[PDB]
Amino acid sequence: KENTGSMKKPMAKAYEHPYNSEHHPLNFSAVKIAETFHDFIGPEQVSPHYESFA
Amino acid sequence: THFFNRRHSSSQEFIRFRTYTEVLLKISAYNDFFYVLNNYYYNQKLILK
Amino acid sequence: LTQYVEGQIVNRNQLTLKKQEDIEQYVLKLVRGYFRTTNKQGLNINSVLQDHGLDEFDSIELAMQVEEDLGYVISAETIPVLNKVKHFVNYINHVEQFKAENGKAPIA
Amino acid sequence: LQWGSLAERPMVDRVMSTSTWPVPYYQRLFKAYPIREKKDKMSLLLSDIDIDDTNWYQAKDFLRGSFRGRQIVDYVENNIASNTYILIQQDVANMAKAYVHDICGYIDVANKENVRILSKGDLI
Amino acid sequence: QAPGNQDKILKWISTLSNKATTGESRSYCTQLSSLVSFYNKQHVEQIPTIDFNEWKSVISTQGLVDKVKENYESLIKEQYNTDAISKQISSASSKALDDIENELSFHAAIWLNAYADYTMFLFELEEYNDPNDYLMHENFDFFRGLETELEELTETHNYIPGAKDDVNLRGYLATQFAWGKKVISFYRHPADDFKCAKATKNMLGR
Amino acid sequence: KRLLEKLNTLEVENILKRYHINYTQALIDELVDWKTG
Amino acid sequence: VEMLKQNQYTPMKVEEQVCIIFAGVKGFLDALVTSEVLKFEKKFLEHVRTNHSALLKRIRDSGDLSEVDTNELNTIIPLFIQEGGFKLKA
Amino acid sequence: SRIINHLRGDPVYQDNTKDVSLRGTFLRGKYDDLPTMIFFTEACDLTANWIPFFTNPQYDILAHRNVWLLNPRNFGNSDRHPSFDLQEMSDDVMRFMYSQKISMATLGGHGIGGKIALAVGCYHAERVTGVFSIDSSPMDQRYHEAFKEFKGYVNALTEINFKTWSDKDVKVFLKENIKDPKWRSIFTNNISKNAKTQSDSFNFEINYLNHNLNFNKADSLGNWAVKNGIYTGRAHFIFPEYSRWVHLATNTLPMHKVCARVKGFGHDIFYVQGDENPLNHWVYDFENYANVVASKLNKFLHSYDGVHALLKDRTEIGNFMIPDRIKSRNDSKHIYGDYSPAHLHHNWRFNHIYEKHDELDKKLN
Amino acid sequence: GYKIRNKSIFWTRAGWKNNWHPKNFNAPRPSYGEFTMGIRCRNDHHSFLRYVQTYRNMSRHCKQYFLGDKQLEETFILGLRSLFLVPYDSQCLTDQIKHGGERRFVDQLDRDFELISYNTHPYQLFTYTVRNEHLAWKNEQYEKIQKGEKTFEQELLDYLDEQVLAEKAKLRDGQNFSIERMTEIALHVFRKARAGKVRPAQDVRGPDGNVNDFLEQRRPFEHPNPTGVTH
Ligand SMILES: CCCCCCCCCCCCCCCCCC(=O)OC[C@H](COP(=O)([O-])OCC(O)COP(=O)([O-])OC[C@@H](COC(=O)CCCCCCCCCCCCCCCCC)OC(=O)CCCCCCCCCCCCCCCCC)OC(=O)CCCCCCCCCCCCCCCCC
Ligand SMILES: CCCCCCCCCCCCCCCCCC(=O)OC[C@H](COP(=O)([O-])OCC[N+](C)(C)C)OC(=O)CCCCCCCCCCCCCCCCC
Repeated sequence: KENTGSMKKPMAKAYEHPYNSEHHPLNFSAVKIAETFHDFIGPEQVSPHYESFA
Repeated sequence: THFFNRRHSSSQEFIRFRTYTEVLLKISAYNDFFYVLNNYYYNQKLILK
Repeated sequence: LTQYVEGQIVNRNQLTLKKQEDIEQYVLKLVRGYFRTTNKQGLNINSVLQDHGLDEFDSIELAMQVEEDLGYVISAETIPVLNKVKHFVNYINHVEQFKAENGKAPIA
Repeated sequence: LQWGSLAERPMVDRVMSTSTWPVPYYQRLFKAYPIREKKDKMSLLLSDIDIDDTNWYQAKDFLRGSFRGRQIVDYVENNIASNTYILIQQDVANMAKAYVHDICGYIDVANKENVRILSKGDLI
Repeated sequence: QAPGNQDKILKWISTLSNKATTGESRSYCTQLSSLVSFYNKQHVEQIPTIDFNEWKSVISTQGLVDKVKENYESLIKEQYNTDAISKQISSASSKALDDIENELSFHAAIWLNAYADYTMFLFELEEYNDPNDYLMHENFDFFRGLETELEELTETHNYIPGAKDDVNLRGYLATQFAWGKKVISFYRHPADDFKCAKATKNMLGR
Repeated sequence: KRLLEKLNTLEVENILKRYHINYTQALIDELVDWKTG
Repeated sequence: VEMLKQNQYTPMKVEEQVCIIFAGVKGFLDALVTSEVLKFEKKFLEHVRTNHSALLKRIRDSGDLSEVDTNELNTIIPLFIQEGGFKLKA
Repeated sequence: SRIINHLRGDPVYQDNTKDVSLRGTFLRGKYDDLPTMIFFTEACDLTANWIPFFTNPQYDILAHRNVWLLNPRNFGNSDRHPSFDLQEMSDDVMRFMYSQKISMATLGGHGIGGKIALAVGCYHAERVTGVFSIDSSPMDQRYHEAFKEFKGYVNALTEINFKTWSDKDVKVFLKENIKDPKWRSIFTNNISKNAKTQSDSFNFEINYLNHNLNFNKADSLGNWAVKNGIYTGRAHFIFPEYSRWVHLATNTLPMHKVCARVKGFGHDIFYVQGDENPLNHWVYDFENYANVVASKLNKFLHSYDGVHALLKDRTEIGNFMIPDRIKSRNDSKHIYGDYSPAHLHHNWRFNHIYEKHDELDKKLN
Repeated sequence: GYKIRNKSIFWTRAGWKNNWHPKNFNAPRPSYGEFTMGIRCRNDHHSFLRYVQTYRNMSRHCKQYFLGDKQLEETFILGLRSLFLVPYDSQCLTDQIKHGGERRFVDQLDRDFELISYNTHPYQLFTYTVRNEHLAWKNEQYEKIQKGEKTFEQELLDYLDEQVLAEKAKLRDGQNFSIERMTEIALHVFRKARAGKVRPAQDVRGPDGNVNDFLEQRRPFEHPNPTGVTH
């Protein structure tokens, strides 16, 4: 009997806010500023060498 | 402060109550493994014993 | 007068009871429709909503649904006294009597 | 579809590396996170939360996905006198009642058979 | 049959009784135990064999010893029909049993859902290592929902740290040696002002 | 109590201690009997 | 003392006495009230004859109280006292 | 039976330090193919005591790796040789790995065992994936009070003569001369009676050991020489908060001094929260200490052990690219760029997994 | 692992763990009618009804953007109650707060509703994103089922049901297939399936069963390291 089960059709989509995006988030937090900051200073500059440059 | 308290302030002698975000994530953000585990427990114990 | 239902726009219908037997049936159908209600068949006219898993915040959601089905405008001062099925039945009658005598809806 | 060997673990856990001299001096400060994508992973906030309403609401959702589960839901939400869906068993009163009311009902079954066998004929 | 066939049945009743705490539960457990012992009572009396020939020879009324034998044997053939009873008890059990068969199922499904929550957390936690070596926005992505909560505090100008946290442990750690050791009051907003003022017969509102 | 305090001042025994499991004297006897038997 | 008491014209079987006398020395009778010990004797013996019939047979035929009977008997005596309706308060 | 398999042999006194063979217990893992872990117990301490730690379902360490509870030379059942040079004792492990067909292994140790484990990574790093040291540090401990007691007890044990001394004479000697309960129990269980009850003796070479400790010079086990060098690979250190062997104040610096990749406290160095108790050295006895050691061990084995230095965790395998040094490759027509370093199979030398998968890859194409 | 050692961590000048009435110099003092001429105070007895209407608004104004999704309306209610039940279930004695916790919380919920009336509250935008990702995954299952194809979720359930049969057919000495045993079997499959997503199963080897994938790799010519230098 369990194998005979079926699945209902779900909704196509929920509400899409016309003024919120992943790159331009509507509301503010220090989390998004952190993403923009580490994109500016770039990722950790990993050295492949055995001694420091200086 | 928000990051530390929401991850280290809970204790066993008190009840931690679910927040709004924790309700939406459990019910409307569960992954495939979670869906499989529940039905896996249900079929084996509640149906097939 | 239209609302979304599972993503589809559907025309909303309003009810006019004007009869005691129709009110008791509507409230039970209403209370039994709420996903928080326990012992739906054990629910009767003299059932305390507290005994069925309902608190003050659930009575609001029920009153909010009464406004949708009947078109009433229920004030915040009246909601916190609706804690039994008998209360919804008597409040619905008091509103129908008020509009039948005073010709207007009660103060919201 | 292909599943591999149940015993074997992913090759990542088996694949190893070793060090040698000379060594790079640089000590990694942070983990690289170039792309902000953490999909298909559940939140770690859902760690030590006690039983609440979300447990019985999500249970019905999964039970309603099965035929036997749909019967449990309909019967529980209609034919169980409980003031809450957060069911907690701390006593076996309701469990023993249902057993004595059932195992006892099947009494007199043998005495009934004796009536037929003994009423068949008279020894004399 | 006689030996060892009831050992397992004793463990089930023992655990069932140990879980009973209320006196009412203890009473029904005693009733249940009696029914089990009643059904499980062993009958061993060494059913003796009848030698009708011996009685037929020593002394008996003509036609009696033979009539008893033929009639006795007829009833010995009759026996219980275990097959019929085995089927009825397996198909349908009872009404009250169905009530708890469906209650305990939903009960277990509630706590299996919680067992899965705890299990899947420890499963996701394997990918989390060195919280102190993750970037700020990567840690918040593991704990999805903290950014949303942090936005709500900012948009409502609840920029006093730990105001909406019932246990502001971070505030206690920062005030272990503070003058006038205190933590912010619960749900305190930086804009609320409950100051009052009165005029009395005396000066300065005294 | 006084005389006891004054007087105060095996393979199965060691193996069980390794697992830090509290062992009664009765259990030790059965295991020894189980081996010999 | 309350256990050894016996009515008139009421002889007891040897095997039945062993069970009752056993429960007394072991101290199980200390739980229920003394006034309920005499009636407990009757109820206990009747309960044994019906459910525990193989136990009585071994004690009768062999005439010895084996260890298996002790464990079974030692386990039902505290159990029965809790089952029957008695005054458990000593 | 199956999970517990300890090869059986007799110790052999060896004149050549290269003809030394190590013997110990092997704990099989739950899964078919898993990397191997070689763990060295404290000096004069039994390997069996660590079995319940590595065979506990709550910890589930065998789910990660197969464990070799191995005895160093002059200890337990392994061969005997007067020298304790960590370079020689390290070569012993390399021969064991060869005889047992182990390409590379994870190394662990308790106390002095941790030194022996770390020494192997210092002398043979290309074949060691990581080191996990418990209540030890690459440091000179000759003058630590805890070591002196151990050094003192071993000297007292040289006074007993099993031939003349009776069983009771021994028990009285230990209680009075050995105050520490654990050391006392450890030494008692190390006493064994040879076949034919010829006489009783210690499983470890008491003569060779006492000379090493009593002399108290560079070759002593308490000492850590500059000759041992630097360990280039992954290293994690775990020790009690109040430990007589590793003091949090200054005994953590040797880790940075000897281990190049050690980041520091909280990343590769942890202390277990505990009280002052001289028995805290034996973490496997107390559940509180053990539960923390196990969790940290499983984390090291799962995410950090056998991972390239410049990679944070095992998660970065296949998604993090390491910068390349110019003129580092033989190919001249090579465009230098970032690359993900190669992580090989744990026993790729003694199997043909690469030859097999190469064939399967061709079938795809 | 690590416990706070300071016993006086939760001490305040107002008592232990007191975050409802911190000690301050200008403390509340009573008022006497016979001696009071005038007073300026904002406290009133309107917080109860404001607590009721605020709920009705935050609920009704959020449902405007749920598109009749009944499962979302019921989920949102559970989340809305968790926000209103904070004063009733917290360790903080909300009835002893300095100048009235009732007015404090009501005024706080009003600030949340204002953002809700504009559909700019982070809980709303978080619910939309979470729900859309959920429906995209549910619709993917529906499209695969209408084609008679098997879902990745059903393949696991069937693979786990058969593994249980294999493990219990050898478990004859005991007969307690605990929930612990059922779990480790599923997790072992999950870890292999989890690693399979990034490295799919090409051959009988299975998901993530190729050693060659872990040999030295290089960025493709068409996608170099955009953020930093390579050498
Ligand atoms: C027409 C011809 C004219 C042009 C000709 C062309 C010439 C052009 C010149 C270019 C030269 C080549 C450039 C190479 C890179 C830059 C130089 C460098 O050293 O980088 C490597 C150096 C470290 O080398 P590394 O081995 O790769 O790092 C390993 C570890 O990660 C590092 O951290 P660690 O702790 O893990 O390891 C040890 C660490 C330990 O030492 C340190 O870490 C140093 C600690 C400093 C940080 C402390 C906090 C202070 C910084 C706060 C930030 C304030 C500035 C920003 C705020 C305002 C916004 C502008 O490093 C050391 O070993 C010792 C430090 C190096 C020796 C001392 C150098 C001192 C001067 C460098 C800074 C310049 C100061 C301003 C001078 C200019 C005046 C206008 O990087 C830095 O520390 C900072 C670099 C910033 C330099 C900016 C100036 C560039 C001009 C260079 C000219 C030479 C200096 C002239 C000043 C003379 C004053 C005495
Ligand atoms: C450089 C960046 C900018 C920095 C900006 C300023 C940073 C301020 C840092 C925070 C400290 C602020 C000091 C507040 C006093 C805290 C101590 C205290 O409460 O007293 C308790 C004290 C200490 O109690 P205690 O018990 O906590 O400590 C006792 C100390 N021992 C142990 C040594 C005995 O007790 C009292 O009750 C005294 C009450 C009088 C306090 C005097 C307060 C005067 C300041 C208030 C007016 C300021 C408003 C300015 C508004 C300007 C508007 C334009």
